[PDB]
Amino acid sequence: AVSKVYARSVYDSRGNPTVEVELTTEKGVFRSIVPSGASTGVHEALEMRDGDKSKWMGKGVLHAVKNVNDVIAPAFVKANIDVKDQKAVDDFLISLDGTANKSKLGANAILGVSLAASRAAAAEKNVPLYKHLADLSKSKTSPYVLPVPFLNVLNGGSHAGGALALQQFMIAPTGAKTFAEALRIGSEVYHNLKSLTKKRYGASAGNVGDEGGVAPNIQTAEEALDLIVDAIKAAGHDGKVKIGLDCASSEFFKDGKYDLDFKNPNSDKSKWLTGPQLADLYHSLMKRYPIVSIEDPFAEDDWEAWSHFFKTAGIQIVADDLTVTNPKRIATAIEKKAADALLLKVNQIGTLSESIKAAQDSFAAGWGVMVSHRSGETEDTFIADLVVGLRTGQIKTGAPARSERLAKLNQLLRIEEELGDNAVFAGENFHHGDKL
Amino acid sequence: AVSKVYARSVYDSRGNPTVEVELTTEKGVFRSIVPSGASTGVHEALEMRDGDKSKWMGKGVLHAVKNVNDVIAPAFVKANIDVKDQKAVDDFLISLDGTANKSKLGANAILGVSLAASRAAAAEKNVPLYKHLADLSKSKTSPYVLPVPFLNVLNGGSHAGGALALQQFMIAPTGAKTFAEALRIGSEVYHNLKSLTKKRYGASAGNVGDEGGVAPNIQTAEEALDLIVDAIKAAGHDGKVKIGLDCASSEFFKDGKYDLDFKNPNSDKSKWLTGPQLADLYHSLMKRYPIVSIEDPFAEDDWEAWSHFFKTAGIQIVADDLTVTNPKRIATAIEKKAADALLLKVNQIGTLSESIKAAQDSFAAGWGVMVSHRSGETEDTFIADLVVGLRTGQIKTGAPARSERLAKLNQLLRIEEELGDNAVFAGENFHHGDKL
Ligand SMILES: O=C(O)[C@@H](CO)OP(=O)(O)O
Ligand SMILES: O=C(O)[C@@H](CO)OP(=O)(O)O
Ligand SMILES: [Mg+2]
Ligand SMILES: [Mg+2]
Ligand SMILES: [Mg+2]
Ligand SMILES: [Mg+2]
Repeated sequence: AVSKVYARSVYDSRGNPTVEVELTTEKGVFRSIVPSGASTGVHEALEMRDGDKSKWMGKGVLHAVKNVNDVIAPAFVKANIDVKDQKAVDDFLISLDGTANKSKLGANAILGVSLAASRAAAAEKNVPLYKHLADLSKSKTSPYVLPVPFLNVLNGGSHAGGALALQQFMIAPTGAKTFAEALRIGSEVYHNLKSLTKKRYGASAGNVGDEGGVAPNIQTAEEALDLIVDAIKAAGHDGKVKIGLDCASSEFFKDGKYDLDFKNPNSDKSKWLTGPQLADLYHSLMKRYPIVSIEDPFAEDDWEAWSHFFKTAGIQIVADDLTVTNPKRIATAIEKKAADALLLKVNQIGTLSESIKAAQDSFAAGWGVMVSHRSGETEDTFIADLVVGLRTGQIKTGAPARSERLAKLNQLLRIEEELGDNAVFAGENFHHGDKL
Repeated sequence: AVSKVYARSVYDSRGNPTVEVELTTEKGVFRSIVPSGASTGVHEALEMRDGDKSKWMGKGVLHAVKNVNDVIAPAFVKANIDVKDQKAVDDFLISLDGTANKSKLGANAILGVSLAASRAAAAEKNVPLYKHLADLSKSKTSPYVLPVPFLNVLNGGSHAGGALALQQFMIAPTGAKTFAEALRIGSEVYHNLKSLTKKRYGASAGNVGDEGGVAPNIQTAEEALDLIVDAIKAAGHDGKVKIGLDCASSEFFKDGKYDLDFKNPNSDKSKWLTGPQLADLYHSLMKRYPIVSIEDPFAEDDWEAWSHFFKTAGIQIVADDLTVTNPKRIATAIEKKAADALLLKVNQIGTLSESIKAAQDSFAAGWGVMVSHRSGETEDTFIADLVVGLRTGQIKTGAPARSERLAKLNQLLRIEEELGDNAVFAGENFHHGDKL
């Protein structure tokens, strides 16, 4: 029985406050922390910030925390809910808020309780979190499937001072035999990339972005990709490492056009591209580099652009801001055949149950699911257990630098170790890891 | 009773492997992770690395993990040691190794078992870790003392481009009334710093160093310090935030002299400063800026330079590489009146008992003790409980960015909250927090 529900302010990996929730039962105290994105999609569930410019640059979460302590906590405890029944837990939370976007209590108030409940439930059942998550999602556990880690080793877009528009350049060791090996390989490619970057761009370029990747002043995608390929070869893993991209195109989408030089105040408007034109650029890159995944190639509401490109894409097209882990928007993407992979961000929707449903609907539509961190992470490792529980075969949780990233990767190592021969590595079958 | 001792490889904040130990007792599984420094003091206990350049850039810890699983584990379990008796635990580990620098098993094999044992002991006693650590160190617990955080918000030296020789530039909110306020204030100065750095040096500089601070191409100490002061003022905390430095002078010490431009191959040997001259430079910075602490102003064995400077230092002088958390070296520093504060790094010596002894000897000599993280950290939060348990009043665990840093800071928030009026914030008394 849930005897107590408490919330407090803690700091995320960017030094901004976020919500941490603790749920107490006869099994002990279970803690979950809420992550936070930077450029959140317009359709994401509301992250409640205080807006007090005199405190935390106006990013305090005192209101969200109060909503947990003064509203959710009392009601939840008196309700005597069964933490094992995650749907009941979340229906209770969703009803308490009573808004379509969780704007009343705040998604960052609700999620912490939703996640903590699942941890308390795993303990009551006497099974590791990932196993409980497999039960909640009715996922096959014979055997379990470890995910291919997509490591964001190089930053561009608003995450770099160059002209490079594309935001994330990830590496994916799909050729690895195990997750442990994939992680080692990723670390080696990352370190080789870092040394090469420092040598060609200077020590400063060695500094890392929010997610741990380097962010040198790069001008074109070709330059970035060539650097990554050089790192893969220098590390001695050519043939075992593929590339993933997150264009975050919504950030350079203006007047229904795409400005690949948006970081330039005097960008030549006559060089802005239409949906089909930008798509052609992606095809050129896809033909020259081992790119096996492209996220948010087009704006979050430019459905036509997505559908057009998908017709001849040929590789995994991941939807992030387009779907915001929302089943309703996912249904639209499936009907319009806009993509074939969901970037799963639990805090974009607000509850574990809704996130699981988003994943199930995706898998049912033949889509893949890449569980994802947020640019603003914490020491919380829930998504490590979640990606395993969901048997997706693919996760995006940072470069192999900064512990808000390594914490998840390390947790995956422990899960792998614990499962032994009862688990397999998605490898090249990452797209349909759930079907392995 | 300890039934199992196990070690595995996990990744630190830099993406390099490190040792993670788990001790199993009737109370559960207790996990501790070993941190790792970059330019480790020549006198530090030996960190055992595999040296296989084809694996993890030669930084593998397979040998260390094996020493734990194949050597320490069997003998430790058979010994049936009482985890509450930290001395017995460490005397056993030290004896099993048999070397003065822990080079047989590796300090990174021993420390994990040493720390995990303390966690298991606290659980057995059914008390918070910091409480058990207070008991082991015979520290006062009425009331407890929360530390002033020394946040390394800007990097220099080998940790950045430009000619800036000094390595760490930290802010310390001694003017705060609580630790929670200190952290908020610290986070605000940091964000103001990040924004200012990007505006003056560009996005690139905005990226972070290993410990979370910005690392722009700065040429002089005055340049860096002015930037920090501007951030403090822009944040509205002028007068409440002080500055701490870590010169890491050993990195630019050359046969008796110090080269403030060691990053330049054609450095003018005619401008290299002597101990006394370097001292005048510090005095200049001290009078101009609100600096209240200076770490490693001189080389790890340049004793006379320390003694000379200390005669008129007037502020806290911290020994790091000079003392390497080693009671024997601390005794020398005391006799030479070389400094008045110990930077405590548990992995510099290898065991909790020796670290506690180092702190005690320091306090007995009227020295302050600044518990410290390593540049290579993990999701481990042992030092948060340690600094509280030792009642030191000061900790250095990173800038308010990157979760291997926030993990500790967040843990301190939790401890402060839990203690309530049973704890006080060191504030301006950071130097002698143990005397509150
Ligand atoms: O765009 C994304 O996929 C995420 C993480 O890579 O970033 P944010 O959390 O800022 O939405
Ligand atoms: O010099 C220091 O005090 C530490 C942390 O600031 O760095 P390292 O862990 O590399 O010794
Ligand atoms: Mg976004
Ligand atoms: Mg995205
Ligand atoms: Mg050092
Ligand atoms: Mg130092």
